[PDB]
Amino acid sequence: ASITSVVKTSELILKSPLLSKIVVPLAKTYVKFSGYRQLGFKMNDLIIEETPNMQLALRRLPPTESYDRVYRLIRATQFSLSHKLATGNDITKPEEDDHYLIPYILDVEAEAFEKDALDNLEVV
Amino acid sequence: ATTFYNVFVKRNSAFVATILASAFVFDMTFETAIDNFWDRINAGKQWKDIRHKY
Amino acid sequence: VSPKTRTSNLKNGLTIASESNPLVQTATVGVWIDAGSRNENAYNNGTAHFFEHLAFKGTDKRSQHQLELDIENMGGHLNAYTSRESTVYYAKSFKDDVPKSVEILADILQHSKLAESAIDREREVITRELEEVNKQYEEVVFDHLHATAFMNQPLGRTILGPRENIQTITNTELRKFITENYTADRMVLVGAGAVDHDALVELAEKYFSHLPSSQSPVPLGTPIPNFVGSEVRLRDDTMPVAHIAIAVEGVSWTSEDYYTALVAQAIIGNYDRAVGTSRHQGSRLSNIVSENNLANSFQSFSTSYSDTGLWGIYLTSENTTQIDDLVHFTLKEWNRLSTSVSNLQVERAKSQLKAGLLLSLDGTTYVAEDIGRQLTTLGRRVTPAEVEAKLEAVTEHDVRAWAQKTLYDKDIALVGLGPIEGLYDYNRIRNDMSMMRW
Amino acid sequence: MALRKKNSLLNMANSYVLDSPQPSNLNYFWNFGSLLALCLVIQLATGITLAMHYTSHASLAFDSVEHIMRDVNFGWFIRYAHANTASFFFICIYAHMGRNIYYGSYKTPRVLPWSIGVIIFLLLIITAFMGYVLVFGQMSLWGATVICNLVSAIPWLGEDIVHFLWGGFSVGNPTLQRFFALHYLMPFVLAVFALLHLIALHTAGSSNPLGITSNVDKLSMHPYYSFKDLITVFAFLLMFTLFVFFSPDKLGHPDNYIPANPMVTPASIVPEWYLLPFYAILRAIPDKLGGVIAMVAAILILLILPIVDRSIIRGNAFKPISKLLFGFFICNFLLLGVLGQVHIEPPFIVLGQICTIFYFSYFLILLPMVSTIENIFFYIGSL
Amino acid sequence: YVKKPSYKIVPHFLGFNIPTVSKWIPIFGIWGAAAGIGALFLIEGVPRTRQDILSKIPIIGEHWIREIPASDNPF
Amino acid sequence: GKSTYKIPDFTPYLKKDRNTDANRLFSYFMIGSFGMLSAAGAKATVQDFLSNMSASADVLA
Ligand code: HEM
Ligand code: HEM
Ligand SMILES: CCCCCCCCCCCCO[C@@H]1O[C@H](CO)[C@@H](O[C@H]2O[C@H](CO)[C@@H](O)[C@H](O)[C@H]2O)[C@H](O)[C@H]1O
Ligand SMILES: CCCCCCCCCCCCO[C@@H]1O[C@H](CO)[C@@H](O[C@H]2O[C@H](CO)[C@@H](O)[C@H](O)[C@H]2O)[C@H](O)[C@H]1O
Repeated sequence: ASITSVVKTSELILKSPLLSKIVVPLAKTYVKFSGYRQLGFKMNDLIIEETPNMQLALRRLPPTESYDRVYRLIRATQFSLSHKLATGNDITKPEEDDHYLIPYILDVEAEAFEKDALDNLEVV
Repeated sequence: ATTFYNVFVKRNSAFVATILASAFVFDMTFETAIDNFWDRINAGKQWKDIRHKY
Repeated sequence: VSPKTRTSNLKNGLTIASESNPLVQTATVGVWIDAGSRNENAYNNGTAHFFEHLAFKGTDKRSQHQLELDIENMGGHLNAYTSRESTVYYAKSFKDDVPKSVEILADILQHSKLAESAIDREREVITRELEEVNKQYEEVVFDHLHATAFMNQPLGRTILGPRENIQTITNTELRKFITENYTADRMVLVGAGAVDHDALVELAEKYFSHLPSSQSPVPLGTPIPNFVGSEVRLRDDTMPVAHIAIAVEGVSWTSEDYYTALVAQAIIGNYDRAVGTSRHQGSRLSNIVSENNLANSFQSFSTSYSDTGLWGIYLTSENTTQIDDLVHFTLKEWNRLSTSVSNLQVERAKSQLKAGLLLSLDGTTYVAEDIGRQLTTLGRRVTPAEVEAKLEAVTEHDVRAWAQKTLYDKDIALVGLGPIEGLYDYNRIRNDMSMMRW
Repeated sequence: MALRKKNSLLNMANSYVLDSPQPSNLNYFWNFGSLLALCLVIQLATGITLAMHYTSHASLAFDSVEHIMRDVNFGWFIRYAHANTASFFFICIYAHMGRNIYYGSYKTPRVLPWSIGVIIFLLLIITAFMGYVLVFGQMSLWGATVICNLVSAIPWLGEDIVHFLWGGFSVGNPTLQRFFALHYLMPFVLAVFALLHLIALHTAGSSNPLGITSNVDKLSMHPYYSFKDLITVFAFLLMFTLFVFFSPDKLGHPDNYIPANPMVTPASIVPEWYLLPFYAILRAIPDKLGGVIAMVAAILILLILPIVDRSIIRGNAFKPISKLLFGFFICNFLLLGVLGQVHIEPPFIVLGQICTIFYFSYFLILLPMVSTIENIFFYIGSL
Repeated sequence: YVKKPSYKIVPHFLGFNIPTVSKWIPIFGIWGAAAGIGALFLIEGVPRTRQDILSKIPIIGEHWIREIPASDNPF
Repeated sequence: GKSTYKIPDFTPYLKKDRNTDANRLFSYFMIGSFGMLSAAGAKATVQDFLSNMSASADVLA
């Protein structure tokens, strides 16, 4: 699935009052049980990157964001191999779990999908 | 020649279909031809030639 | 809606053709001739180009210096070019300097001295031109392309001619060439911009009335070329950019497939990494090439002559390890003109061409060049309404049928210059002219 | 330049076993690949040695196996090693495949090694099935008969194909001699495909338990994973020792110590344990052709995991619902195994059908739904 | 005066659209024939192929109706 | 010897009718015949060879 898809569906849910009332609390619990914050990751660090679109989005990260992501990946890898969890400031707090990558990938995919559409235009 | 090229040769799908169909024909006709020729050069020698006595 | 092209004749058979534009203040008048290098044989090859030099070297009245001064005093300039099938001599001036310019052109064409002293002087100038074209890579590639595609035929010869001929061209053979070829029934006097047609016809009656007519007047743009699939490799490892042309035999000016070949050419189109918009072009080949950095540029062409043409592409690339991919993807895009094109590509290319054929004519020199080219190749100026109708008549079936008989599984002429180690041998290139999956 | 890099032959070995850059955080489930290589080496060494003493003719086959047990020096060990390592091979391959499914090893960019892996698994099944026939005991013969008769379901030509496979009108000497020749060959084909899936993997490298790139933090294969592999090699050899020396027949069927008799039918004809889940799936469909298709589809459906997993994240480490679903899928696969060897009786007939539906609905319904919903929960939950 | 270019997006999937695929439909046809002829040719020797398919073809079909004389057949 | 625009002599090899459909069709007839005999030879080879796996004469007896 494309990030575009995921974001659009999420926005449909967040619009509907009923839907958001039942989905938002579930989603927050899911994230708590997922436990990626206990390895000091932000959610976007987990997105599959071995794709042309994602490699292009990662190249467009500002250098600071890019250097910080590299450190979180190395740090999480060291927790993984040691079978330890983050403690203290290494744990990602909910307020730090920012969608730093989502805007870049949405722009990459926007162009990719427009190109697909326009490759199939029919002069009327 | 243009017609023949355009129908049987231009598209590789058609070329391969023509080659395979020809191979099928060749195989059946060559079999029959060799069988007859073999029977003529070895006439009176084969079981089929003496079978009538028995 | 552009003003109507007026056309008149003289008694000798000289055509006068004009298109006025009351919004400009300059005018381009000149003489388009249906004659060029292709009219030479092997012995006098180079003559037409030699004459072009001598035309500006002095006449029976004005000397070389007087000629220079006369043009300087007019205010505008004179220009000339000789091609394989066409020669042009024109003068861009101010509105009211048109009678001067017609008079100077008439003089240099009819009454040129061709003095042995001047022949001998230019004989060195032209000899130096042989060693300096070497730098204009596009021209080197296209001249080798003609030489090989039309091997040992008149269209295959260069315009400059061999070194041997340059040393042996006499004033006699120069005079003979221009007497046989520069005849009134082969010539068109063209005016574009701030010109009055009736004024131009009067000037033609004054200056070009004593032009010889040919014995057997054929119509303008009257011509047998036997294309050779072949290759020239000019490998030069020290050059950073590879230049490659690939062509098949194309269409003449008066072919029934002339517009179909232009539409097919527009489906592949052009590309240049230096232009900002080129990464966003709709052409499939454009997308492949830009995404993979295969080339600095490519330019599709469909060159026409009276009785043949060349249709193909010219590529330039610094990516010397992926020349194979570049050639592979280009020829697989040509395959798709036979196997896959539909109304989607055809209607898009038609849209782009309907404008393109009009956009090209954006100044008086371009207009004059268009009137002159069309009059000397077709015998008439084709109105934009007729052109719009011929383009509209091109269907996807026409493009597919044309590509299947012109491109699909056909021989190519191929020229490579520069670091072309990665360009495979002829067979592997020519094998991409068809698709085994189809 | 070091010789191991400069020489092209040495450099190939170097690239796979020494300088190969690995993630620094592979867990012990990344050790099954080297265990499978070990099983393959043991099966080649024991199998070639058994071939030096075994006779493929139906009149002598069963007795040649008894001669191996009784007269050949260490023949009992070579025979038991070969028979038990066939079971260990399947334990390791199910573990390796389970690792791959849990950690998303089938996702881009590793679709090619996974797809070749599915063919490896099919070749292992064929190899093991033919090897089991070679004993020519009762289970050998009757297993060959019933499994080869599944081919009769192929429409129009099915019966003809069966007679062609058998080389006669029933399982007999021609079938045994051809199964010997093919059983000897198939492990070499299997080794080539194992090599192919590793060369395909080498373009992306190993995945890792977190599912993220390891391009940020690589370790050489040697010495780190060489020495970590030795631990599981010695653990495997301990398990091997307990079966081969102390309980050599625990994983087998006693009926295979009775010589093949085409007249007497054994009480229950079952495949070896590692084929049992596929046999339960076949029983679930009442139609003969239906059942064969379902059974083949149960393996080929692994090829669609790259498509039906719609997750934006690789692997299950951080996906609580996917982990629950995976747990149910694995336990269902074990229950199918158990149902493969029960009698065709109530209430196991219906249970086998429900488990079969669950097996397929994992791929077709549940994994696509769950992976879609988890995408939304990760996005909304972290806003 | 024209305010906007006139176009639609045709439905597409995996980079295929109906105009393009429709051009290749006949090619799939011929490849299908090629594969059919080839397959049938490969199993021409199988007795069932002869019995059920080849011997039923009009005129030509007698090529595949061949009986061994009972005197020449050990089986 | 010096000019690269003067193509070397290929007249000993050039066919006059090189652009015709007849000319191409002949070469594809040779390629096609070759492909045809290779197909018939492969079919014969495979059929005779694989028949070793069908019941042998002693089994049929
Ligand atoms: C992947 C590799 C292999 C697997 C999974 C495998 C599996 C098996 C199995 C299940 C049996 C039946 C064992 C029994 O119960 O007695 C067997 C028998 C046999 N295998 Fe293999 N085998 C493999 C490789 C080989 C190889 C390479 C040879 C080389 C010839 C071979 C030769 C034999 C022989 C001769 C027998 C019959 C004797 C016997 O039963 O022990 N095997 N194999
Ligand atoms: C003879 C059987 C096999 C052998 C010897 C073998 C060996 C290996 C080895 C050594 C690796 C790299 C180390 C590791 O991750 O464990 C590996 C990776 C892999 N194998 Fe296999 N394998 C075999 C069968 C299979 C099968 C049946 C599948 C799939 C159905 C498979 C799919 C893969 C995949 C996807 C990986 C990459 C996993 C990753 O690192 O993320 N293999 N295999
Ligand atoms: C695991 C069994 C052990 C035997 C190894 C398997 C034998 C067959 C492997 C050869 C197949 C070719 O495998 C290919 O080799 C080259 C060099 O060897 C590797 O190349 C890699 O290493 C070399 C240096 O070590 C670098 O130049 C290169 O940039 C890098 O990609 C490829 O990543 C690998 O895919
Ligand atoms: C993917 C490939 C498709 C499957 C391949 C098919 C495998 C087996 C098919 C037929 C094999 C036997 O098919 C049979 O073959 C032999 C030749 O081999 C033929 O036999 C014919 O020639 C042989 C010698 O060449 C003579 O002994 C015989 O008297 C004559 O009839 C039979 O006419 C045919 O019925």
